[PDB]
Amino acid sequence: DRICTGITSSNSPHVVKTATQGEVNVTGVIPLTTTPTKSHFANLKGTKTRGKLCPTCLNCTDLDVALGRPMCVGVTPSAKASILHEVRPVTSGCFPIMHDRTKIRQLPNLLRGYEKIRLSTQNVINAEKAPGGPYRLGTSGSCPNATSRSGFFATMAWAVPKDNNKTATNPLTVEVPHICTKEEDQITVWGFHSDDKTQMKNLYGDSNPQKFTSSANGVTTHYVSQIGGFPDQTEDGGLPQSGRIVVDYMVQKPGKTGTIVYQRGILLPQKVWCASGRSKVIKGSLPLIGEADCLHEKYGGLNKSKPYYTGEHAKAIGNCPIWVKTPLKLANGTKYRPPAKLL
Amino acid sequence: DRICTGITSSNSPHVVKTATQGEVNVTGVIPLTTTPTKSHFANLKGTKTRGKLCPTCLNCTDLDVALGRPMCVGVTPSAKASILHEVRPVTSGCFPIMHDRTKIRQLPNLLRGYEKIRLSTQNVINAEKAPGGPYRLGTSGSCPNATSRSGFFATMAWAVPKDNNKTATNPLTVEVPHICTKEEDQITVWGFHSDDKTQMKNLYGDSNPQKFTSSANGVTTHYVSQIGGFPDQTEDGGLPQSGRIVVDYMVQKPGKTGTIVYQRGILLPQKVWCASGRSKVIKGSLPLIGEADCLHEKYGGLNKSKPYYTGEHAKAIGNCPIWVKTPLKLANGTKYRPPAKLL
Amino acid sequence: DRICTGITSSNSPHVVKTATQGEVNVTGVIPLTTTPTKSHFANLKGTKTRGKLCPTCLNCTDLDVALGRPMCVGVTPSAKASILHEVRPVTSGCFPIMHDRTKIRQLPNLLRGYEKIRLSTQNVINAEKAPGGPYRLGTSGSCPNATSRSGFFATMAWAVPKDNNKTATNPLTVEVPHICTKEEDQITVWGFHSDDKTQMKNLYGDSNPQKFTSSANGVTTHYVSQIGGFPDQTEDGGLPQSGRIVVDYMVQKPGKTGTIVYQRGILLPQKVWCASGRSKVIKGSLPLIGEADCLHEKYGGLNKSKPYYTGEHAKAIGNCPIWVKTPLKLANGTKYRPPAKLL
Amino acid sequence: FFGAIAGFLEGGWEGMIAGWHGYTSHGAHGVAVAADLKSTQEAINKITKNLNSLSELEVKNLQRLSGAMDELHNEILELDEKVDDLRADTISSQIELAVLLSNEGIINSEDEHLLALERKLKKMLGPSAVDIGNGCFETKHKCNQTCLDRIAAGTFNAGEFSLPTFDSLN
Amino acid sequence: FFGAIAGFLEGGWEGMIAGWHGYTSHGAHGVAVAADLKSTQEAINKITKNLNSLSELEVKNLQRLSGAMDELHNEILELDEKVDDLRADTISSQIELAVLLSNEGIINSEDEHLLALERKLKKMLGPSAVDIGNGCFETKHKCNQTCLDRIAAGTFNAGEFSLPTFDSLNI
Amino acid sequence: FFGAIAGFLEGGWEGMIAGWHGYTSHGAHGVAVAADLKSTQEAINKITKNLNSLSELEVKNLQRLSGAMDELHNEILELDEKVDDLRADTISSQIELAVLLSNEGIINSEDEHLLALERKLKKMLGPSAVDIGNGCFETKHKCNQTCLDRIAAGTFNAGEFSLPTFDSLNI
Ligand SMILES: *[C@@H]1O[C@H](CO)[C@@H](O[C@@H]2O[C@H](CO)[C@@H](O)[C@H](O)[C@H]2NC(C)=O)[C@H](O)[C@H]1NC(C)=O
Ligand SMILES: *[C@@H]1O[C@H](CO)[C@@H](O[C@@H]2O[C@H](CO)[C@@H](O)[C@H](O)[C@H]2NC(C)=O)[C@H](O)[C@H]1NC(C)=O
Ligand SMILES: *[C@@H]1O[C@H](CO)[C@@H](O[C@@H]2O[C@H](CO)[C@@H](O)[C@H](O)[C@H]2NC(C)=O)[C@H](O)[C@H]1NC(C)=O
Ligand SMILES: *[C@@H]1O[C@H](CO)[C@@H](O[C@@H]2O[C@H](CO)[C@@H](O)[C@H](O)[C@H]2NC(C)=O)[C@H](O)[C@H]1NC(C)=O
Ligand SMILES: *[C@@H]1O[C@H](CO)[C@@H](O[C@@H]2O[C@H](CO)[C@@H](O)[C@H](O)[C@H]2NC(C)=O)[C@H](O)[C@H]1NC(C)=O
Ligand SMILES: *[C@@H]1O[C@H](CO)[C@@H](O[C@@H]2O[C@H](CO)[C@@H](O)[C@H](O)[C@H]2NC(C)=O)[C@H](O)[C@H]1NC(C)=O
Ligand SMILES: *[C@@H]1O[C@H](CO)[C@@H](O[C@@H]2O[C@H](CO)[C@@H](O)[C@H](O)[C@H]2NC(C)=O)[C@H](O)[C@H]1NC(C)=O
Ligand SMILES: *[C@@H]1O[C@H](CO)[C@@H](O[C@@H]2O[C@H](CO)[C@@H](O)[C@H](O)[C@H]2NC(C)=O)[C@H](O)[C@H]1NC(C)=O
Ligand SMILES: *[C@@H]1O[C@H](CO)[C@@H](O[C@@H]2O[C@H](CO)[C@@H](O)[C@H](O)[C@H]2NC(C)=O)[C@H](O)[C@H]1NC(C)=O
Ligand SMILES: *[C@@H]1O[C@H](CO)[C@@H](O)[C@H](O)[C@H]1NC(C)=O
Ligand SMILES: *[C@@H]1O[C@H](CO)[C@@H](O)[C@H](O)[C@H]1NC(C)=O
Ligand SMILES: *[C@@H]1O[C@H](CO)[C@@H](O)[C@H](O)[C@H]1NC(C)=O
Ligand SMILES: *[C@@H]1O[C@H](CO)[C@@H](O)[C@H](O)[C@H]1NC(C)=O
Ligand SMILES: *[C@@H]1O[C@H](CO)[C@@H](O)[C@H](O)[C@H]1NC(C)=O
Ligand SMILES: *[C@@H]1O[C@H](CO)[C@@H](O)[C@H](O)[C@H]1NC(C)=O
Ligand SMILES: *[C@@H]1O[C@H](CO)[C@@H](O)[C@H](O)[C@H]1NC(C)=O
Ligand SMILES: *[C@@H]1O[C@H](CO)[C@@H](O)[C@H](O)[C@H]1NC(C)=O
Ligand SMILES: *[C@@H]1O[C@H](CO)[C@@H](O)[C@H](O)[C@H]1NC(C)=O
Ligand SMILES: *[C@@H]1O[C@H](CO)[C@@H](O)[C@H](O)[C@H]1NC(C)=O
Ligand SMILES: *[C@@H]1O[C@H](CO)[C@@H](O)[C@H](O)[C@H]1NC(C)=O
Ligand SMILES: *[C@@H]1O[C@H](CO)[C@@H](O)[C@H](O)[C@H]1NC(C)=O
Repeated sequence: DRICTGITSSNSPHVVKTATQGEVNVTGVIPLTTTPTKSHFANLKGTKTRGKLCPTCLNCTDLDVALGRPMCVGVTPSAKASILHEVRPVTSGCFPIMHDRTKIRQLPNLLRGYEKIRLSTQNVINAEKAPGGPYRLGTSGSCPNATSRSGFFATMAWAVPKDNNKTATNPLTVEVPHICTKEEDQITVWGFHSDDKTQMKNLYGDSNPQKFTSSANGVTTHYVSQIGGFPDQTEDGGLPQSGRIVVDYMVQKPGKTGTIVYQRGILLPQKVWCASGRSKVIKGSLPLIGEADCLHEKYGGLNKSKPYYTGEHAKAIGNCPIWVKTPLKLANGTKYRPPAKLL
Repeated sequence: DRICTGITSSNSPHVVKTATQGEVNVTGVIPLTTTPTKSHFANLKGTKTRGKLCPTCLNCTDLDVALGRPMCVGVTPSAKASILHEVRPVTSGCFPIMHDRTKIRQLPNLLRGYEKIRLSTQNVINAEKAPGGPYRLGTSGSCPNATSRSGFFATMAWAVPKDNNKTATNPLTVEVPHICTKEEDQITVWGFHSDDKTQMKNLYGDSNPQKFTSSANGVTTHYVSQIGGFPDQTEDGGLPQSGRIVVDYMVQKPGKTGTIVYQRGILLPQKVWCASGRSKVIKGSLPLIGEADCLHEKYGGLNKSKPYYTGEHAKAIGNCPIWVKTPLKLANGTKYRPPAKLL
Repeated sequence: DRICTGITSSNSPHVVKTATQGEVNVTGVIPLTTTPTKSHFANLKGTKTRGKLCPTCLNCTDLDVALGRPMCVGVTPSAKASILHEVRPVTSGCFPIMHDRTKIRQLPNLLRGYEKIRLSTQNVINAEKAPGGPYRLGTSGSCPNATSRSGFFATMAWAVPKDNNKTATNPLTVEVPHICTKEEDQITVWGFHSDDKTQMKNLYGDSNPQKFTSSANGVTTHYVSQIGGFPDQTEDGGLPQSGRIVVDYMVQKPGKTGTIVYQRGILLPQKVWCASGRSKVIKGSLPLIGEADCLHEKYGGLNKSKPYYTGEHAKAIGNCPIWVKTPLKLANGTKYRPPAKLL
Repeated sequence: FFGAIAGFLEGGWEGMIAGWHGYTSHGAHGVAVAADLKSTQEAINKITKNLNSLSELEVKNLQRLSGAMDELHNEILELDEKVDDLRADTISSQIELAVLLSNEGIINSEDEHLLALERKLKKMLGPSAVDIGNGCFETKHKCNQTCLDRIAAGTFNAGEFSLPTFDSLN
Repeated sequence: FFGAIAGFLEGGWEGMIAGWHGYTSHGAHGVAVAADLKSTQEAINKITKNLNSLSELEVKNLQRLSGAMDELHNEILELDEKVDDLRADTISSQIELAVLLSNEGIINSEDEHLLALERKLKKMLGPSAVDIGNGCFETKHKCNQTCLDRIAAGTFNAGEFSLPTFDSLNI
Repeated sequence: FFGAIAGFLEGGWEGMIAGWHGYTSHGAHGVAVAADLKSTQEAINKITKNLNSLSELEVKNLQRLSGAMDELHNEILELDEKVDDLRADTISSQIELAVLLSNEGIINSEDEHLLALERKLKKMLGPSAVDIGNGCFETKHKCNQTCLDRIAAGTFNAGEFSLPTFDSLNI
């Protein structure tokens, strides 16, 4: 008899690429990729995941918290991963702000990029004794408290001249010292109040536009105020007001003093943010539901099965599959062979 | 007799690299690379390719078009690929500009980076009714039309006080609304005119330097004007003038209002640019001659033969060969063998 | 007898990874990686290596040299590699500066990024004839010389009004021309002096805060001065002063004029920096001791033995080993085999 | 390509169900087929190890810049988007390459399994069988399905047909 | 390395013109040389497929940033230039690796073609020929150029020399 | 995998000291072991060339941006740090792949060295020895350590045992 070596023949619908034989049909494969499905976002397995800056602070927005709105002062937990859920963060109370006139909306998004964030317990500047005559610390019914009808942002002080016969002033300069640790960045919040002609005279003794300039870390910004004819109030406390505030922030690296040059209507910094480390940030939505190996901007939370994935590439954090252009497969069979017969 | 297997012997001047045998000589190879030659630029096969912003506008520069110079207002076609032919775009008419005092020269290069660009049909601001007394809309013989001796940039309005007994003014604020679609960026053009002491008094009722500030998307810019002693007129309409304008632009993302704080001599924005999408931009020269698979900054238009290329790497768009460090070759023969002989 | 092919058996403590057999034990390996040890920095073999900007200038800091301090004007050799040893460069003499109010500290670090740096031999502006009445060029005992008790920074001119009956002035404008070659960037140094009320009146005829604005390459900066109440003198010449200067710089690309708008106390630019090319910059420390193949931010100077290295990845210049995640090995032996025996 | 040049059978046997490669016998019984489980397991383990190796690759996460804010730093964010895209592109190509080499390896080794199975068959058949060179041996005895199955199991003894055998070293 | 250790002929035959590998015959005729076209075609096709595979690689274009303007954003543009440069560098290295492995594969397979050609020769010569082990067979008959040409063509029959032959299975 | 399937000896010989692969002889002398120096040198040279190839790779230095200053351009410097990190990561992976394939090659070629050594042995033993197929040959004569040493040296002559030999072609 004759005895020979041979290879099986079976249905071979699967195709893989080779270098020397081109595409070939094989009896079996191991898929290396899947296309994920869009799911809700979730907590990152093995990593505390930040959503709202202060989750215990109810009816508060991240921006409200960042500005130190009354009722919105609380604990801001540390996190090595964060979800950016507001590309344009809004306020939901206190005194009316002309937001788009500065970079202020992005303040809470800057904070979430740090691992640890805390609001200072002491004031960085003594507002009452600040340059430009003694000031009383202004308040407003627009900013209520559980135990008060009136108040103001914890991060700022509405410095208004105490003295009768208050009058116009030359631009004054304050230094803003760095009061955080050597390991922390300081984010200083400041701004200015403006109003209509009469109200300006009452409050400040000048009805002309006021000028403001900040300088920190090599960055200079310049602002000129507006007298009357303001755009409508929005994202505020609901009370009609004749004036508006403009709010800004400046970042000070450890050991770096910042300065503010101001006139009337100045909102001097008080409690400042102290921030250290880095948090992994990606875009997503709230709420966080469950655990996942990986957080993905286009698919939300997902668990890692296959090593690779196909679909839309985007930013993604955690234990994630690696994006590929095509659905790769590993050969797990033999190359196709026509069935052999005798006659 | 004896019968044996054997391998041919032939001239083997070609060399390829191996992992286990080092460089070896082979009888034949397939070259995988060429060195391209420098050619003129051309149209990108399969993609509309932009050169001038408004090709139908003759005797106009891209900057002239972007500023809305009289005679230079026309159709600006969409394109997914563009050629940057002016690193420092010049004007060629209208009122004399002190270009280098702002970022204005780069305006047309910014526009070309978008796929679709259009000039608004409506004015973004009513200049006559704008803050600071009623204004008449200024004009100049420097900016002629085929049907007029005088005019001005379509994008701006030379706001000069109507009223006799015109005088100095406090800094006024205008909001510049976003009037494009939700899918479009708005590029707002504005500026200011200045002159010598007497002409300033006549036009505005103030011979002192004027101050200007813009704020959009978190960016603030500050300008102070100059009274007399101007640098020579250039890139303008040829007519002698005693004054000069300074021109700037600010980019407004959809739904973002911009502000301008101004005094006398203000050139308020009128027609604005509305722009969406992205165009593939590389440096090149005009004119575009013919079709090519690939546009390459150092070689111009070229067609793809080999998969790779050697020479100078630079930015390149289209169906292009991939740059490599060395002229790679694929073995297409056998390793060199000394000719075998009997005795 | 029976004769067979065989493979040796020996101690096989070494492990390498394979694709088809997983991790395997082998009789011998060639290590491809080492972990470097931390050493002092050194000169880059084959490349002139910059440490101090002007090594011949003793008791001068790089910032002192860059500002053109008396005694600190000398030769600044060219170099294709540089060591950044001061993340926050300090001064060590001359008139007291409020450094953190601008980006000025980084000036010498900007210069070291160029290959060639030179101080202009001619003044870019005639300070005595500059706008705002004729000026005398001020000097100070804080800036002594080997042959003088008094002087000032070579890069600036303390412009103080000559005439009696000196007074306040409107914002004046100077153009700062580009006086370097077409191949060179120009770094222009300027600033302003301020003091207390009385001294201001004496020097300038105005005790009010003064305003300053620079414009170059599309960048605008705005400053307002301070009258009295200055922070303590530091990094200066040791002499008590009642005033302070603020110093800044602006970069001008070839053929680009810069602008400065100023009032009283202006320190007009004089000698400017002309800089071309690029130097390879990494963080390191002084002094440079010996030669090395490679300079590495975390390990200092090191010589290349193995092709790869393990440890902490960081910026590194020269003939360097390539960083890898694990200590890779190349098999130089046979896979492990159990000793074979007869009975 | 080896089998093609060497004249190995280019067809396959549907009867071979319990494995990927093995043996056929041709005689008066017609044609028997038996899969060799050792050779099949070897291939499967190689592929399994290969799968593990490809699954061990780790790359850095791509997340947002912590300092670059929307609107304020659009230019920076465009470059950041570019870096992400080029990363995804480059690693993708590298992975496709690794996979391709893997598959090239698996398909190529097929003829090597046959060559190995031929050595195993040669020893079991004993010195009375003749080697044709195309993976086939001519025998003095009949080998039906029962005989072929014992070959696949390595239990075949030529002594049962009164034929010479090779003894194994102790 | 295989042929070197196995004692395969390290030289080559200039007479082999119509192909890359084949057969030689050594006897009273002197020495005949015939190229095997099957083996040569196999090698050529592998290389061709290999060329296609290398040509299928696609990478993203590198173009300008749409938002970064000259002068205004020089710092950003420096980083952009750095990104372009590192990309060109990395992909270049990856391609060189791909080409290296291709060439390693092609050169290495030469001895495998010989090994395969040896199997083809063994069957055609029949069971009366003797296998030496160095890629050579000893025959009972003379094989001149005409005989070798039929071997290279696969038409050679040992029966014509009154020698035993292997029959092929009907499949 | 080849040896496993082909029934090659899965064990090794501690006696084989002067090299990596070679021969054993089994008879009344017990068991002799001789390393083949040609095969060992071939393997060593392949590895050496492989080492050179891996050491030829060059990548661009990663240094600081010349224009981006600390504090002033922190955002840019963060992205720059990201670029460096991703570069180090990607090239690392590519290098690990290069090294993996190298090692895969070296380990795999072991059975090929045996296959080659078997061809060399087959010719030297002459046509009176029988091929078992598991890398072993049965001989008519005794082969002690002295005999094996001449086999490993390629000097072995079957004529000394009054056995037929293959003659070598004059080339
Ligand atoms: C090899 O693979 C291809 C793809 O799976 C198979 O062809 C496909 O299957 C049927 C034909 O039987 C069609 O409905 C599909 O449209 C085919 N696709 C393509 C792209 O041709 C093929 O049958 C497989 N088997 C063999 C032996 O080639
Ligand atoms: C990813 O895997 C986790 C772990 O299995 C999934 O959540 C768990 O399974 C069920 C969810 O219904 C719960 O009883 C467990 O207690 C969960 N464990 C946790 C949350 O640690 C999770 O749903 C998966 N996510 C996917 C598939 O998107
Ligand atoms: C790879 O493919 C083979 C296909 O033969 C798989 O091995 C199979 O799984 C069973 C386990 O029950 C084994 O006993 C057999 O050898 C195979 N089955 C059949 C019906 O042939 C192996 O599981 C695959 N590996 C994967 C999918 O990871
Ligand atoms: C192997 O290839 C190299 C490169 O072509 C050959 O080296 C050249 O040989 C020619 C002719 O002798 C010289 O004139 C050149 O100067 C050589 N070096 C080059 C161009 O780099 C070498 O001759 C070839 N070896 C062969 C064919 O055996
Ligand atoms: C790239 O290829 C195109 C197409 O072949 C070349 O242009 C064509 O060929 C001739 C040359 O002018 C014309 O008659 C055709 O009408 C052209 N076709 C098109 C669609 O334009 C082109 O010149 C090539 N460019 C190179 C080689 O740089
Ligand atoms: C690789 O080399 C072979 C020759 O070694 C090329 O094949 C040639 O093309 C003809 C078609 O007329 C074939 O019949 C011959 O084999 C060869 N003859 C000549 C004159 O070249 C093959 O084309 C090459 N592959 C390439 C260049 O991609
Ligand atoms: C294969 O390699 C491993 C690792 O070198 C050898 O085992 C190591 O020896 C140390 C000695 O204390 C012990 O920790 C273990 O025996 C091994 N270490 C680890 C971390 O597992 C192993 O013996 C080798 N296998 C052999 C020689 O057959
Ligand atoms: C790198 O290599 C250089 C050159 O070998 C080492 O310095 C040399 O050796 C001694 C100092 O130890 C001197 O006598 C030589 O003159 C030096 N050569 C040169 C050119 O300076 C250097 O120390 C090594 N660096 C290391 C090991 O970190
Ligand atoms: C790889 O291993 C071999 C040993 O197996 C090393 O070579 C031996 O050691 C020295 C260095 O050449 C020589 O004196 C011996 O004769 C060598 N033994 C041999 C050739 O059998 C070789 O150096 C190693 N390669 C390295 C470390 O790169
Ligand atoms: C405040 O929160 C409570 C509880 O969620 C809710 O019922 C109430 O309507 C909220 N008031 C607001 C959002 O003004
Ligand atoms: C309410 O605001 C007052 C000041 O307006 C403050 O003293 C008090 O602590 C606040 N109550 C809180 C935060 O619960
Ligand atoms: C009171 O008001 C005016 C100036 O606004 C003037 O009579 C006098 O200087 C002021 N007195 C002060 C400020 O003490
Ligand atoms: C462009 O200007 C030149 C200037 O002399 C003129 O001849 C030409 O007619 C102009 N182009 C037109 C009218 O399209
Ligand atoms: C032609 O020029 C005039 C100039 O004032 C202007 O109206 C416009 O550009 C054209 N006139 C039209 C459209 O009526
Ligand atoms: C006339 O007087 C001054 C002089 O410029 C001017 O400012 C004022 O507006 C004029 N008076 C009226 C009533 O318009
Ligand atoms: C630097 O100062 C020291 C003393 O502090 C002195 O010995 C040395 O001469 C000085 N070098 C100079 C002025 O170049
Ligand atoms: C000392 O300073 C004076 C100007 O105050 C200058 O003219 C002189 O050249 C300087 N001398 C040296 C040695 O630097
Ligand atoms: C003299 O002093 C007066 C009062 O300050 C001033 O207005 C005038 O311009 C001065 N004369 C000059 C500077 O010639
Ligand atoms: C194979 O042949 C033997 C010998 O006669 C017999 O005993 C056995 O049953 C046969 N098996 C088959 C499947 O025919
Ligand atoms: C080879 O030998 C045969 C038999 O004699 C003869 O017919 C044929 O012509 C010979 N071939 C050559 C090329 O001489
Ligand atoms: C092997 O046998 C021969 C027989 O003559 C003898 O001369 C030789 O010395 C033997 N070698 C050993 C190592 O015993």
